[PDB]
Amino acid sequence: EVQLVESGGGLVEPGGSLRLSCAVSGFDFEKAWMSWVRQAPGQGLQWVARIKSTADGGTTSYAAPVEGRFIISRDDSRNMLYLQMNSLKTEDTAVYYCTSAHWGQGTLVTVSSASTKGPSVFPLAPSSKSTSGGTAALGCLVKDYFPEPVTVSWNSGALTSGVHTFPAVLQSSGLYSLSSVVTVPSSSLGTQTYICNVNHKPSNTKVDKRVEPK
Amino acid sequence: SYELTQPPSVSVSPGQTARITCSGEALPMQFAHWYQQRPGKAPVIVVYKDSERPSGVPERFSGSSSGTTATLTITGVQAEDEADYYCQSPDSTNTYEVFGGGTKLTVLSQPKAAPSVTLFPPSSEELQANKATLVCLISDFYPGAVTVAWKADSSPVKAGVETTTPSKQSNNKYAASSYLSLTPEQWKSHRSYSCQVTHEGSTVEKTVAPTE
Amino acid sequence: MDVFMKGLSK
Repeated sequence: EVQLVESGGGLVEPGGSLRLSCAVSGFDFEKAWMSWVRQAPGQGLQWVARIKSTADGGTTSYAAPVEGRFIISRDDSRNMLYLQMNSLKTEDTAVYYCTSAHWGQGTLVTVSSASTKGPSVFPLAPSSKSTSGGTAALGCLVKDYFPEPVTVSWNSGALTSGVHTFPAVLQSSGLYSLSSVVTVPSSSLGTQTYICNVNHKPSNTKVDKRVEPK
Repeated sequence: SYELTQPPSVSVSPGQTARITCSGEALPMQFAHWYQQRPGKAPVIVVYKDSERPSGVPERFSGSSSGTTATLTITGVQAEDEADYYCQSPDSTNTYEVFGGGTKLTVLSQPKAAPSVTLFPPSSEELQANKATLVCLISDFYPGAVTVAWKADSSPVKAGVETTTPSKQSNNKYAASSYLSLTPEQWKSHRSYSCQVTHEGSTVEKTVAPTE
Repeated sequence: MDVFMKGLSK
């Protein structure tokens, strides 16, 4: 089966540069005409660049908003595609996809003058107002971080059922916040420990936050 | 320069047949391809070279192309087919690739679900850091439209409010969240704060008070 | 395995 894995996305400031990589497996990469395609939040897909097969001359083509700033290239020996991005603009913020009929998972490019900021993690304690029908809701607030993404697990990933991690809000500040809630039996609250484990890889930060009844 | 035209929306009833069109000048000379993109996931091809079905794609998805229109037909539509569908084709000289605008497909008569609303007051650790956030979480509703209003006592508050767009969840339902940022002094000064969530003529108002 | 873009035209 086919898989494409993009890497290299992250936060960079306007004017900056980045290099995106894509590892291809499962088809004859030597013959493939490969493209980059990007998707800004809530927008449609926007083709970025294409490179033909080496046997067809390896010709590069660019979308007009990126022509002259970006460079697409390929390395047949390693089944690699590359996109070198320069003079980046805030409008280039998007998920970048490597594609040749099949699609990778994408890699997030954030163009912003704002600096990287790890989260402030606060507990959302279960109370009686978050208790109904024998189950209680408790969670963590992951406040004021940048860039995306943040991922949350519970009790080091031993509690995977009944977990609801919400899409992040993008605030007026430019910063993101998100919440993760787990629903648990009410009678376990006195005896079971609950810890949310926040991972913010862009700031190399992990936070384990104990959530205790109020 | 070259553009592929695709209807922004198509809506159908479960089990009947959806047709998504994609119109372009170069389609007589270039292949079109069709992609399904599910909420939060990467596109997956469903039609290759006008009319070929990729392996594993269900039989109900089929494409055809003649003249300046390529068409994706979904027979016996299911709720699970709700997604955005894109066509792709190169220009007449096959120098650059072009995407359609996308077509959001909505399956009608999906059951209405009243939202679960949970409201958290500011944590004590956050208050000691001299901040205050009320967290109003809104889950498992359909259709995907809610309005959030915040109140301090009985008075509406607009400042400090941050509310997400609803996003389609796993079960094709929606979730959203709303955040009211206050100073600890504003938190303590009022008798209560309220998150009021309206959905299809139903209103739910959760209330929290600084003394509880 | 054989579904990728090969630069083919009609």
